[PDB]
Amino acid sequence: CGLVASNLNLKPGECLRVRGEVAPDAKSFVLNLGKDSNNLCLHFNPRFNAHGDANTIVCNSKDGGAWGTEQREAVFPFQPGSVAEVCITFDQANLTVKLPDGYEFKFPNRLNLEAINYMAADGDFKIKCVAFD
Amino acid sequence: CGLVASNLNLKPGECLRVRGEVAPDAKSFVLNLGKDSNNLCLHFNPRFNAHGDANTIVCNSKDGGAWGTEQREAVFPFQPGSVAEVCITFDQANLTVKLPDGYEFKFPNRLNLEAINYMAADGDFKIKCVAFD
Ligand SMILES: CCCO[C@@H]1O[C@H](CO)[C@@H](O[C@@H]2O[C@H](CO)[C@H](O)[C@H](OCc3cn(Cc4ccccc4)nn3)[C@H]2O)[C@H](O)[C@H]1NC(C)=O
Ligand SMILES: CCCO[C@@H]1O[C@H](CO)[C@@H](O[C@@H]2O[C@H](CO)[C@H](O)[C@H](OCc3cn(Cc4ccccc4)nn3)[C@H]2O)[C@H](O)[C@H]1NC(C)=O
Repeated sequence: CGLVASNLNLKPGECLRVRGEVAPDAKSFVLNLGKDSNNLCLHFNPRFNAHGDANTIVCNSKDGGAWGTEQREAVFPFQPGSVAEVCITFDQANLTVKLPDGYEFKFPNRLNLEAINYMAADGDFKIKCVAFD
Repeated sequence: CGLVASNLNLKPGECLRVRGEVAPDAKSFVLNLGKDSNNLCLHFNPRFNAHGDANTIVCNSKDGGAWGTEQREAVFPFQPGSVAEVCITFDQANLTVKLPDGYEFKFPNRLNLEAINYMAADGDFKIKCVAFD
């Protein structure tokens, strides 16, 4: 279990940047953002080799303990054994996730949060820097 | 009120770097480090004007919920309404706190922590970046 941060008070339009090292033998990692562990406006889960999935980004939400409808993206800008940065913002409609190699996508904001107050990391990603703007 | 982080997994000799904004009207700010909120190897409290102190850094420990004996430092390289970086490392004997303008001091590792897993900020300091070397 990785870095957990609370009281982030990330407001709409503000950018959260996370840089970390993807393990050489990475199978998958997770960043979770929301209010708390039961209330996630974004579960961001790059799977290198996990749950039968290869090089696929899986996203979902969690509302009051309940997983939402999973979505998958079609580009995988991560390499095992490399440094990677992820930049996330939000407004009421969407979270915007910016990734390496120029890639960016939106994930619908399915929760009702005023601010993002909680982050949690897990899996094969060693966090080196977190910045809150 | 400020950022709280857990699972930091900071080990001896590793450097924790915290940058933030000292409020324009700053009276006092706090960085706490330790095992958890009740076991602090460092309560780092620069006081511009607070609790009977002017321009003084007060340091303490907290062991099983009980405050230790305060140590007052001899230097104060902080100003209201500025950016500041604090860098912290530790070993068996001491925490070393590096401050702006080349200042540093040591505070004894009273709890004999071999790992720092918790950090929390409070007061007139807005954390903008946290980095691990
Ligand atoms: C009959 C259809 C079954 O579909 C499958 O159902 C699985 C179980 O629900 C889906 O897997 C889950 O997808 C969720 C997002 O939709 C989460 O990713 C679930 O894992 C949550 C989790 C585990 N961990 C610990 C962890 C994570 C990464 C590395 C190391 C530890 N942290 N969060 C993950 O278990 C999996 O994505 C899903 N696959 C498909 C293609 O739909
Ligand atoms: C009138 C003289 C009595 O002596 C005073 O007794 C106080 C209470 O024990 C001493 O203050 C406490 O010292 C502790 C360390 O030894 C902690 O600094 C106590 O504050 C804990 C705290 C409050 N906060 C919230 C906060 C922090 C900064 C700004 C705004 C909110 N966070 N941590 C702080 O209230 C204060 O250090 C002490 N001063 C002197 C000069 O001896």
